[PDB]
Amino acid sequence: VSITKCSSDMNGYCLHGQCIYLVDMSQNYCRCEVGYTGVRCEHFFL
Repeated sequence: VSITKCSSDMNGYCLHGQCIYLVDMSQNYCRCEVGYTGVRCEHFFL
């Protein structure tokens, strides 16, 4: 369990989800809303 939140000008990928940051894999980790139809929270299938 090692992750962090995001800052400003950093929300341009995940629209429906929380922004996070992987420390073991220094990269942008955005958790989408459980219920979307893509691994990028953008189009709601339901």
